[PDB]
Amino acid sequence: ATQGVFTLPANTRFGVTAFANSSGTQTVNVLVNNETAATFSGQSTNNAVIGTQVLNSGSSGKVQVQVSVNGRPSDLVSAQVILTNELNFALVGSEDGTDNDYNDAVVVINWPLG
Ligand SMILES: *C(=O)C[C@@H]1O[C@@H](C)[C@@H](O)[C@@H](O)[C@@H]1O
Ligand SMILES: [Ca+2]
Ligand SMILES: [Ca+2]
Repeated sequence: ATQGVFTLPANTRFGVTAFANSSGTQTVNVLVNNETAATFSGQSTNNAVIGTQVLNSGSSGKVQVQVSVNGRPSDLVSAQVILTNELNFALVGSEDGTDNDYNDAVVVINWPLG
């Protein structure tokens, strides 16, 4: 199944934040309505924040997260969780190698803001 794709309510601000846990340099792209809206790159084996950004979900609300390492697309896992019928997390893990810890780049999307 498709992973890393989330339908947010339209014209809603959301945060996106990436963490790195790999020897490979992680590149994270965030697409709103299939248009690159933010990109983060960095390397860490200690969960360093490699980027954080506030975005608007636009007319569509379609947000997609992509992860690659030196150009090679990582395998993604994702899900959305809603707490007390209000607070939204869209979560992404990624695997760039063979050990399958799926933390090589970790991306957290959250809304509402403000
Ligand atoms: C490359 O060595 C693989 C890679 O980096 C490791 C340090 C570890 O984070 C592993 O999960 C990652 O796939
Ligand atoms: Ca890994
Ligand atoms: Ca890792």
